[PDB]
Amino acid sequence: SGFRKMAFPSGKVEGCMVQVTCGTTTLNGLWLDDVVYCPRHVICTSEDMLNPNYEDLLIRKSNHNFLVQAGNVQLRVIGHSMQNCVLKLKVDTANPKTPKYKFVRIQPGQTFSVLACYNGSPSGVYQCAMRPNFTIKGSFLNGSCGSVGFNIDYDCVSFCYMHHMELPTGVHAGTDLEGNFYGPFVDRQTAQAAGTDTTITVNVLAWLYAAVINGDRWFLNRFTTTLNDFNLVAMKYNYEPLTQDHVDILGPLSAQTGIAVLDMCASLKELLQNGMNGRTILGSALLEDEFTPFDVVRQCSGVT
Amino acid sequence: SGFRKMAFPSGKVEGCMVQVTCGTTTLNGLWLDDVVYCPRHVICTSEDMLNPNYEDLLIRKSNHNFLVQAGNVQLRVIGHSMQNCVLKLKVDTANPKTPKYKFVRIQPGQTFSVLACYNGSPSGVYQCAMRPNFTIKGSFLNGSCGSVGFNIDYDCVSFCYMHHMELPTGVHAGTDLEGNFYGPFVDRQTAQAAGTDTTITVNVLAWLYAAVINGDRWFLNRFTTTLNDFNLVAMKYNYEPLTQDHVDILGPLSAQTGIAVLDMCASLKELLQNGMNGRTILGSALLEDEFTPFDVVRQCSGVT
Ligand SMILES: Cc1ccncc1NC(=O)[C@@H]1CCOc2ccc(Cl)cc21
Ligand SMILES: Cc1ccncc1NC(=O)[C@@H]1CCOc2ccc(Cl)cc21
Repeated sequence: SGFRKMAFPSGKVEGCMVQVTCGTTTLNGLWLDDVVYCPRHVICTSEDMLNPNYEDLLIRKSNHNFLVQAGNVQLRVIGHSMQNCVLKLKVDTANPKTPKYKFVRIQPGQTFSVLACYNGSPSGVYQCAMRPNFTIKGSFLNGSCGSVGFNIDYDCVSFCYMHHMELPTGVHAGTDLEGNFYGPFVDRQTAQAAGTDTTITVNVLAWLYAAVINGDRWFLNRFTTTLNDFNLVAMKYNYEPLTQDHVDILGPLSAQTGIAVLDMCASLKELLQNGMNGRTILGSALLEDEFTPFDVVRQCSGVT
Repeated sequence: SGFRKMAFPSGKVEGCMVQVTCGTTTLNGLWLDDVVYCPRHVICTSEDMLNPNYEDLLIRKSNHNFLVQAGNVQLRVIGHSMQNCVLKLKVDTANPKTPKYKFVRIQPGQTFSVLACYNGSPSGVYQCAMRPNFTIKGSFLNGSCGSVGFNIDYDCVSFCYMHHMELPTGVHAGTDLEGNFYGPFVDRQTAQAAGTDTTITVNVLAWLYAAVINGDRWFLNRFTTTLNDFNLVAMKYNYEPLTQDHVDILGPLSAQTGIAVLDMCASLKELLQNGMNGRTILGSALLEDEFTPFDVVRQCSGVT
């Protein structure tokens, strides 16, 4: 019992973190096999960031200009290439701590752990969701660029995020490990619209199931709803419309608790329309949307 | 910018986790140097737990009855001893992944990371506080016993908690690494009073400073208070009385923000008396007490 915003154990990712320096700029890199991946803005000065021509800036750099370090290990750079907004620095040594890994592009609404790093050193780990508007609400300061997001299935680390930027609004933006930004963002110092965000309905419902499993049940009611009725309420409250695919993903939680998905939707509808009335659910005074139905199943069953 | 419930990177602790089996019972152990530490109830059956005589139960066990495994590594047990509620199994091999470590007894109100484990395998990591009543509100299922809590300062892991039990109320209880329970708890299947808990005032104030640092300022007001006046409000709302030692620990945050500690106390007083009025602070709709002033300084400065 108990339900926490749990992150994946970060050890396999800690063994991949390196410091990458180019000129006056230092950030984090991810060393997998004989390649170090890092944000391409490592080649920029603060002045360059207003409107960088990355192709031109990278042409003035050679392999020896990229200093890659992992504590007492200095890596020898034998190749460099830019792929979208990431640099791939080929090194002469394969990382002996390379875990089994994959590079994945996660969907909005999915969750992942972030290993926040500074100067190639891990500072902390936290769980977060990729918002529907493709931003993340992380905890990042200058120097955290290159810190990565990931998920772990058994012995395989699926890297899904690399940190690049903080928007003027304080929210965060980054790329997949092929350097493609999530969202409309560009890697330049310009004000950029994140766009309207919404609450991840399927995740709030998964978290309400987690609440019932762990004993928080005060929000259960004698009502039911339909997908159409619930979606009129979701519209009013800036929630993502619920689809049958979402209902389908909630199947295991509905089966375990015996609470029909649309019955749980009626509870969510009443909480949206009336608020919490000064009460809490799983230690929260708001409707939590950073737990996917898969996260709930995993945490409630103790998967390792 | 951004502020998250961040846990320490768990890698150094993952390398210490082992599975300990004794008879029909399997739980987690912590392998440091040539000793494996685990809850002494590993020697009990479910029937034994109603009123176990641990000394008698342990007398029926020999070194070869404790099966210690770390994946493909089976450890050879050459000694066993009980220290309070923990067993210390001497093994013939020192853990090659032993980090620099210390065993510490944390104070109530302090925070730490928990690496939740099952069958010797890490499942997740989360940050939590030791409640003033010496319980923790974790996320633990059967088999998570032996999972540990810790803090990290540079390269040293200070182990402060080992998980033992879930109270009938769903909250958790455990020991320091010398096997002394935090709180009045005993390791037996009996209903046990946790006692009145309180909110960690100094931590809520530290978190209000973190909010101001990250741009959430709506709660700042034109008021001030005294320690005496604030403590009358703290009493009414089941908050820990604020002392000059607490004010002293908030000094760095007061200096950084320019907001006097008693001025921040007046903001906390108004939030206690009026609530949040449907607003949020750092993504929370309640007053968060799981961040110490040290946690705020560390996260806001990116310490690794
Ligand atoms: C300061 C900070 C904090 C948290 N995360 C990231 C940062 N850093 C940035 O955003 C840097 C500095 C500012 O200008 C830009 C512009 C574009 C890009 Cl891709 C990077 C950056
Ligand atoms: C089931 C569970 C869940 C989470 N954390 C822990 C547990 N396990 C327990 O509490 C076990 C089983 C029940 O009886 C007792 C009694 C005393 C002690 Cl020390 C241990 C236990």
